[PDB]
Amino acid sequence: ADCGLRPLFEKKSLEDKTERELLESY
Amino acid sequence: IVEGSDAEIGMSPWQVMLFRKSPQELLCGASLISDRWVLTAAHCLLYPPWDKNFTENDLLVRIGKHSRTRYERNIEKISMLEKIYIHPRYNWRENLDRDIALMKLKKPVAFSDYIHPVCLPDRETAASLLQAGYKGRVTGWGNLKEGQPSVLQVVNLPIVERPVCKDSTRIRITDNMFCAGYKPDEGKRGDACEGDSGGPFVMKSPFNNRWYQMGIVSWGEGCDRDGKYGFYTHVFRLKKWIQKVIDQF
Amino acid sequence: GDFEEIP
Ligand SMILES: *[B]([O])([O])[C]([C][C][C][C][C][N])[N]C(=O)[C]1[C][C][C]N1C(=O)[C]([C]C1=[C][C]=[C][C]=[C]1)[N]C([C])=O
Repeated sequence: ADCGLRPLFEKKSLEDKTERELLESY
Repeated sequence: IVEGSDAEIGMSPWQVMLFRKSPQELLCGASLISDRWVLTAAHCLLYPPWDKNFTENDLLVRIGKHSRTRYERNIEKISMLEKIYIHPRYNWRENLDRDIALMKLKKPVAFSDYIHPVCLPDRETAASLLQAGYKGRVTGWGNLKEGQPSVLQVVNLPIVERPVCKDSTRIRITDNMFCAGYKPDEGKRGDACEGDSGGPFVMKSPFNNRWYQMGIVSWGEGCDRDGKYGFYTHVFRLKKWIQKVIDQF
Repeated sequence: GDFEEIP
């Protein structure tokens, strides 16, 4: 459904301060 | 969390606080998966060894929380439980194998900006992501060092290979278990600590940009320690139990 | 105790 999509983040196309750290480790 | 960092507002709208009535205090962390269901460590509710045996009529769930101690007035949501379901095979006895429980809210919750469900993995997401060297995020209001934070803490730990995990403890590790942390010789550090249990271990799919809960803060022998790691319930593996109790009730 | 009373 809509799980895992933060209203104030993913929805707003705003990234959080360390998430990029994840995506980079992949 | 240890060597963590304050969480940005609405960073984990799924983090939930397990709070007891009498006496009013923090028991554990949990997660919102749907509007009436909450995930957590079974040990948050049942640990005979410490005479821990909580029942719905002893619990309340607090969703939408940022601040640990205060009553976040127009944000947070308090809810009562209808019923607790514990993996019938939860091994409190030896090594907290199957440390998972589901809780049912007497009434569902309206979602918002601070309250939102996390995704449960799927066979492929887990195969792609549950890879050694990859990172996940952990949240919780637990001890700050092996102490209590004012706000929710956060940290990013890589997945440690099975062997390594195995070679770090005297406990007996199972397949429904994974470990995470930096290897002592890597500069960086951080861990999960006491109070963080039932707490989620998420990851972001590079495919659909969704966040998935991969683990549940389960156990560990001391907080942030070299040559030691954190252990989390492997949620995909217990996935099939989840659905079951969800399809029945 | 360190906690704020709830309704
Ligand atoms: B949780 O907050 O309730 C907590 C998570 C913190 C551990 C993080 C470190 N990486 N888990 C626990 O407190 C669990 C449940 C009861 C004991 N326990 C432990 O982690 C034990 C080790 C243990 C015991 C039995 C079976 C497996 C592992 N830790 C200590 C110091 O006793």
